[PDB]
Amino acid sequence: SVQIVYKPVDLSKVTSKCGSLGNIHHKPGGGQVEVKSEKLDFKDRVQSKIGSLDNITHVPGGGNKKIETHKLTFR
Amino acid sequence: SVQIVYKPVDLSKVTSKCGSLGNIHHKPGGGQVEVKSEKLDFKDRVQSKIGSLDNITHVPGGGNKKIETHKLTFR
Amino acid sequence: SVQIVYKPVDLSKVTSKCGSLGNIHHKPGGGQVEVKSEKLDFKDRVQSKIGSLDNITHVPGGGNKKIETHKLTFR
Amino acid sequence: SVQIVYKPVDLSKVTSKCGSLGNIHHKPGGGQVEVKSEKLDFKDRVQSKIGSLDNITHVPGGGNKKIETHKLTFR
Amino acid sequence: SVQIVYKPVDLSKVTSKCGSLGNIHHKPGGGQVEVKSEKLDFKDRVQSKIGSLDNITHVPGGGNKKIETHKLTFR
Amino acid sequence: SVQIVYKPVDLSKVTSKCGSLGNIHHKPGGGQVEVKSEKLDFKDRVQSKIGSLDNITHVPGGGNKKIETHKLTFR
Repeated sequence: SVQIVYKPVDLSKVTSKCGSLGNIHHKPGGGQVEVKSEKLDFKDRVQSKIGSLDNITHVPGGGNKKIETHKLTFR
Repeated sequence: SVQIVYKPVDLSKVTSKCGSLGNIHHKPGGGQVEVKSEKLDFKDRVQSKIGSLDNITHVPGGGNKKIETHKLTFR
Repeated sequence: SVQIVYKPVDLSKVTSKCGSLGNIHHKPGGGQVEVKSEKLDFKDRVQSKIGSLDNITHVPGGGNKKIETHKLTFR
Repeated sequence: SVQIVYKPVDLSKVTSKCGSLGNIHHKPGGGQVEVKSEKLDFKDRVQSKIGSLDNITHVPGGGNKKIETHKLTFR
Repeated sequence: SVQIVYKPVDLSKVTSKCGSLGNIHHKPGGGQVEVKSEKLDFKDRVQSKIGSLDNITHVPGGGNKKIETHKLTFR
Repeated sequence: SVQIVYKPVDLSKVTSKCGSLGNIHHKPGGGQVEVKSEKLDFKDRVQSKIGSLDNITHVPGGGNKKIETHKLTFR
């Protein structure tokens, strides 16, 4: 005479809040930007960004991972 | 006479909130941007961005992954 | 005469709050920016950023991971 | 052999006479008002009132509150 | 053999007379008001009131509160 | 053999007279008011009031509070 009852329960929340969240930027103001260049020389890849006000968010991460396993065996 | 009951339960939430969320940009203002260039020389790939106000979000990540396994065996 | 009852329960919160969260940037102001360049020379990759006010967030991390295992055995 | 008699009595006035009451503004006079404006400039919310005579009442308060409880309990 | 008689009595008046009461403003007079403005500049919320005679009452308070409790208990 | 008689009595007045009461402003007179402004500059919240005669009352307080409790107990 044998009886087995297996009833594991899971409610575990897995959460990631990555980047810029809930922030308040009330009335920000970028000032005047002047850029001047003369007779410059470049012999490889040039990368440039110019701007009075910039707001950047970048998230290569934040990815959640969950692994689980339920096993039972008899004789 | 043998009895087995297997009834695992799962309600586990997996959540990712990646990037820019719930932010408030109340009345932001970009200032004047002036760019001037004369007699420049470039001998490879040029990449350029110019703008009074910029807002950028980039999320290569944030991807959730879940693995699960339910196994039973008898004799 | 044998009876087994297996009923583990889980409500565990796993949480990451990575980056900029809940901040208040009330009326910030970037000053005037003037950049001048003459007769410069470059022989490798040039990278440049210019701006009166910048706000950057970058999150390669913050990714949660959960591993779990439930095992039972009889004879 | 037990007797209880329970007969609390209440006549308590709870009263508020808030704001402006019983006042006598006998023959008041507002004088001449002149407002002159030239070349003004406004860049967020403007609120304005102009008048020779103003007579104002404002009552966020005055709110009466009562809580009471009669209880009895036996064995 | 027990007898109990419970007959508390209350006539307590709770009264608030908050603000302007019974005042007599016999023949008051506001004089001439002249306002002049030239080339003014405003960059945030502006609030303005102008007037020869003002009579203002404001009552956020005065709210009465009463809590009471009658209890009896036996064995 | 036991007898109890409970008969507390209350006639307590709780009174607040907050603000301006019974005043007589017999024939008051505001003088001439001249306001002049030129080339002013504002970068913050501006609040302004101008007037020949002002009569102001403000009452955040004056709120009465009463707590009472009648309790009896046996064995």
